[PDB]
Amino acid sequence: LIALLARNAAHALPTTLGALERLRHPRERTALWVATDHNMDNTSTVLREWLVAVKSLYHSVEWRPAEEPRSYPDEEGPKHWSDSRYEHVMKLRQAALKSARDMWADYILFVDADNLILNPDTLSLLIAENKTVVAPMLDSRAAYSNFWCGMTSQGYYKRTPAYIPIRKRDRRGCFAVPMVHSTFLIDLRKAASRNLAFYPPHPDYTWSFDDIIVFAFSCKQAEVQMYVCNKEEYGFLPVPLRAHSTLQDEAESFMHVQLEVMVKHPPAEPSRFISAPTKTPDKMGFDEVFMINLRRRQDRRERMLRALQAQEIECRLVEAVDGKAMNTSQVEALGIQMLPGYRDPYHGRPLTKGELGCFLSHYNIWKEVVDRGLQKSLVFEDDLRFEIFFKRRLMNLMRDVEREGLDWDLIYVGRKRMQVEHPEKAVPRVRNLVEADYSYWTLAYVISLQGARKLLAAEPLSKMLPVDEFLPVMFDKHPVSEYKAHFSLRNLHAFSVEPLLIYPTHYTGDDGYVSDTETSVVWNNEHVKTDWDRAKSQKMREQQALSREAKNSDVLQSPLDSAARDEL
Amino acid sequence: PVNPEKLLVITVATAETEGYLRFLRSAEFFNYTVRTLGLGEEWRGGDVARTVGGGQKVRWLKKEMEKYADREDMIIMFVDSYDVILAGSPTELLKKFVQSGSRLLFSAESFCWPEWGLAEQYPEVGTGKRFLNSGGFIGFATTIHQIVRQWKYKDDDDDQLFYTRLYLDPGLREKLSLNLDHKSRIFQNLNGALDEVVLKFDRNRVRIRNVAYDTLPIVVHGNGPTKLQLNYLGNYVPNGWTPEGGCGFCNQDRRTLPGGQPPPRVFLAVFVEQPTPFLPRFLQRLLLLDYPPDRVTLFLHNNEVFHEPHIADSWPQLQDHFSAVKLVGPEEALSPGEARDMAMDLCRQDPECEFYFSLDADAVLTNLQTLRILIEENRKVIAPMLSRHGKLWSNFWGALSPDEYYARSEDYVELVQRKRVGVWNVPYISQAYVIRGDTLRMELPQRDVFSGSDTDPDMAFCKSFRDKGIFLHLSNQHEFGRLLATSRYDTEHLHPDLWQIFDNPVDWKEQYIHENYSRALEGEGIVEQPCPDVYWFPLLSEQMCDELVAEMEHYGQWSGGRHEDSRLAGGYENVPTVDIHMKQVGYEDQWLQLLRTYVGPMTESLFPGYHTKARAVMNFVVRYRPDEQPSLRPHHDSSTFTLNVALNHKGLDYEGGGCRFLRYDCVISSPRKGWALLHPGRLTHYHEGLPTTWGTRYIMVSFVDP
Amino acid sequence: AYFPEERWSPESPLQAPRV
Ligand SMILES: O=c1ccn([C@@H]2O[C@H](COP(=O)(O)OP(=O)(O)O)[C@@H](O)[C@H]2O)c(=O)[nH]1
Ligand SMILES: *[C@@H]1O[C@H](CO)[C@@H](O)[C@H](O)[C@H]1NC(C)=O
Ligand SMILES: O=C(O)CCC(=O)C(=O)O
Ligand SMILES: [Fe+2]
Ligand SMILES: [Mn+2]
Repeated sequence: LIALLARNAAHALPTTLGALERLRHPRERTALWVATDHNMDNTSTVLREWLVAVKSLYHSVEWRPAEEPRSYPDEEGPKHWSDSRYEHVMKLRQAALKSARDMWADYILFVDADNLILNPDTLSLLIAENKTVVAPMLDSRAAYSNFWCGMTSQGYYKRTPAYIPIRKRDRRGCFAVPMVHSTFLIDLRKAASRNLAFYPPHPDYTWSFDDIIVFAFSCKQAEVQMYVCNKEEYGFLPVPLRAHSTLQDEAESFMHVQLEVMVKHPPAEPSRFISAPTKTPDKMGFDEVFMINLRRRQDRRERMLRALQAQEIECRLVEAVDGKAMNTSQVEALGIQMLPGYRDPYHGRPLTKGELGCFLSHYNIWKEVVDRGLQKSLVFEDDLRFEIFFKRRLMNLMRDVEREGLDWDLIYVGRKRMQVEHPEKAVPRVRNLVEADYSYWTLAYVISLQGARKLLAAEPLSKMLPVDEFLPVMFDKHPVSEYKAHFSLRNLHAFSVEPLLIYPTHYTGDDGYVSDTETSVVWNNEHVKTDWDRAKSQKMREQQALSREAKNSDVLQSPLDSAARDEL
Repeated sequence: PVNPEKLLVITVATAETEGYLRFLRSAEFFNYTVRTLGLGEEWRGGDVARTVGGGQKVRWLKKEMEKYADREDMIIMFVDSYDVILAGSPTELLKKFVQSGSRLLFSAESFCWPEWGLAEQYPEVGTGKRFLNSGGFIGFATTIHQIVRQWKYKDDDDDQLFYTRLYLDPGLREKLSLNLDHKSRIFQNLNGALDEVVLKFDRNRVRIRNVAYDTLPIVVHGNGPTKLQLNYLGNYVPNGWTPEGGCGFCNQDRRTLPGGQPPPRVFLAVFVEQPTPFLPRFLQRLLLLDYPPDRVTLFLHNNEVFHEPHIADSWPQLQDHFSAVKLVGPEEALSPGEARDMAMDLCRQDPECEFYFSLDADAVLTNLQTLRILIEENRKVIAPMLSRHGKLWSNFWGALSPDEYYARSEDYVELVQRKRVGVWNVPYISQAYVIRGDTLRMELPQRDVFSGSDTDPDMAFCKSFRDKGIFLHLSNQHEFGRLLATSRYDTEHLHPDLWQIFDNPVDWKEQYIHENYSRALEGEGIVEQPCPDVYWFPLLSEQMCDELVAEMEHYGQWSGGRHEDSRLAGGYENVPTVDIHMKQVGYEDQWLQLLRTYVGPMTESLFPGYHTKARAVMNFVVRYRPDEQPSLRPHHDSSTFTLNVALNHKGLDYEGGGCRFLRYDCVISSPRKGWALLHPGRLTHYHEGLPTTWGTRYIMVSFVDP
Repeated sequence: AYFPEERWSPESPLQAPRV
């Protein structure tokens, strides 16, 4: 009897309904006890449509719609969980338990609206352990999950020495826990399960009056150790929001969760019975949205297009010249000449065909931006990991930069901080903005018309090298002075943002690490093709090495970039 | 398939303390083969863990191995004997040692205790600990002989730095295959790894688990400033208390007072202070304990002049009873620390007292067999388990904060409400304990234990008794009593005990409420019905009546009698009486509490189907005197039913009559001193009072539900 | 509050069938 308890959940209802319908169990041996209350949105109609549509498969169904009223009287806001809200939630949960007991129904999975059971074997694998209350490990974009590791003094989360070793899937096998939120399966088969109570707190309870601990006291005081297993992946859940946020932030978090699900898995198809409220795209306040794509690889392009559609951002898709397939006859015609005495600073190779193709694509994009008179533009790659609330944060940062007034030409949106040192300088009256430094993996950069004009005036057509190496040289921050001496101008004014809005989709030496931009034929000849750098990965990930006294604390943080609860 | 007979355990203990006995029990539980060395020899070292030491152990073992200098086949393992308790069977230990495959394994530690310079010389370890600790080691006899034959130093020299210097040499380390258990597979040191251990229960045994590494150790060495936590852990692992079979080492080791000899001489003591209510009851209870009065030697140190008359009244029964009796009055100006110190000296310097048993002021031992069961326990120290009524405040603690102040353990709430039963190691006890006299004589020779510092005497006493290494047991097998509460106690009354109805309900009910009342409540007769709808049940005892009339005559102001009134809101009484209301005395609220708690159940049982919240507005006491005022005219009461309780005995103090109901031709002629009358007073029952003839009578009247 | 426990209880017997 997979019941639920939702309130204003239409932002992600279509995918959750399909995921629930995707369960591989006998539909003639299932049920539902769905209900809604204090829902200010139109979730009631969406739920009713699916309930009517799927009313034939389920052996039974019930509903107690409570759309009136849409909010609590003494409520601070939409995200405020006060005493009245907690009491109502406890009463609803206990009523669900009582209704689950009157139907001689074995097992009950009270999964909330926010959760999304992505895997198909949830109710098939979970019930195979013969447990009292078995819970599934719901992962997320961060540490926070549905498996606490121990209560310290008054139900507060205590960081046990195994939470990190557990959430990282280091060990597989059911291990007992002091609390299990969200996805519970309170099997009513066992005899001892006849004493669990939710609404009326036990007389021997002295902890707080929250709704996520009253079940723990009843579980412990009845000798039913709530095990929890993470043997196989189950799904994903959204991190909780702050106490003063709005439903739009929750919708953005759900969209980010969907995108993260699509990062390494097939996209979560929504329900067929219910419709889909598609949104209109925009340009996020920018003038152009560049996108460098490879003709041969299309799955990454399709994923990027789907992410842009989900982000409600229109894209000005572009193409790139295949450097690997390019020959000398066309290469020499463009006047592209390698830099004098230049080679790989990590391996020793002079250059690569893929590097030449990427440089040509970047030069063509810059020329198009200059010719179009584009004041600002965004250029990206075929594999990136967008951050939560990326659109709003980027728009706010761009608006603040434009309103304050500064010579911003090479603001860094994504970079690998190879400059292992103290915090960089902070420009005055700038929020989350700092002076850029030497960095690699510059797949994303928000450039301006002045910066493009300066780059065109540099005219490095006779000096070909990687873009990641030329950019630090252009900002007068290259380590080697030989490249600067070869160069002529250093008028570029670069900048960086501490809250990076992108990360590589796959790290070096990881699963699906097809280094097409790295593994390519040499600029000269065709029998020199360096394979993927196994031993000398070098540019694996600029996160572990930066886990030191990097400071970067004086940078003014934006109102965004805040989530999680007592759990992370 | 290593045979268990090839393992020998070697430990050192100069004296015999409770820790060595605990390790003995732990070793014999799994049927080990332990050899002890240095039993009775003088400790030629010094401070055990303050700065350095342990140079006698190495010389002792160097003398020891010479009998096994060539014996390759068996395997030898050395460990402390004061702060180590085994947990696993020998088979698991030998299997783990075979799995490791090295010639010598040492316990890994968090820090570098002796020296800090050589830290970088250690080989790198991924996640486990890196340094070496000399707490214990396992290896072949040939290997240990070869490694420790080179010792030639003073007996006061340190040991861990020597082992570190030996191990740090790489060539011999490769040659002798020195290895460290970095992942805590065999040895687990609690010092610095306090948060990575959790007890894992079972049916008939207990074990510990390291959640960091997911392993079950065999040997735990709670070194450093972690003696307390291993003392705590020793309560369960490995046979302490399992869910199936009750506790473990609790019921054996009993004297049972055989032989018919006079019981061992006991030095009772009392330290009345912070004036405790119900004191005279406590003194009179001091006579009924189950012990021969010739073998008890009281020592009563009072500290308040307010209690002087009570002790004065109590004294000649005490002097007539016990073999020896003494007193130290309020005039000597002695601090409680001095009093406890001189009592401890007085018994300590008398070779006749075998058991100094302290007993603070507010600890009512409702059980009268406490001394018998405690002496039968023969524990070095012991204390009965008590608790405040209807709370968690007990007379002990579970674990200590770094400030040496009250922390809260994980089993404290279980121990207070008696969900587990046995004898529990505890780091602080108070307000009752039985000390074995020998521990006074040659274990506590110094006098200044309660004084000598700014700390309170009890905590300081426990601190002093702790470092000396003597365990402090606590038993909760039976019910022993309950602690009173002296948070506030006013004394500006003739009997300030009457206001204690809120603070200590059980003892208040025991002293004041009539003894027969409960039996009348449960329904075995007693209640009389002289006339229909009129009931007679006993409510109050003589103490309450006499103290109430004493208080009222202390007030003395016998207002009332005129047909008008100022206390009444209307200002026109239906009929006036010479009365004293309870609002002016300040005793109205306690009267309402008594009405709510001790009357309501009675009336709800007597008149079934009625529910009453026991609200009263008018209530007073009336005196009938043949000259002041006569009995009342026929009238009716402005309430549903009324309470009529007498306060003095007819005949011996007054002669008269009771009430007279017109509609039933009913006469009450023999009102009882401590009984209550229940009758409706609005419509049906027209009543009048009979007139007094000689003497003086007092009557307490209340109106309930008007 | 040191060394928290893992109080272990076995699985209860299965409940009686309906009729
Ligand atoms: O009066 C004495 C004489 C000797 N020992 C011995 O000292 C050894 C080490 O003491 P502890 O275990 O207290 O050592 P730490 O590891 O705390 O230095 C114990 O095993 C005892 O055998 C002792 O504790 N007290
Ligand atoms: C209590 O009732 C018993 C009944 O047998 C009686 O003997 C005893 O005297 C009563 N106690 C009193 C009146 O204090
Ligand atoms: O005994 C009497 O005189 C009557 C007492 C009485 O009923 C009252 O005082 O209300
Ligand atoms: Fe009356
Ligand atoms: Mn030790």
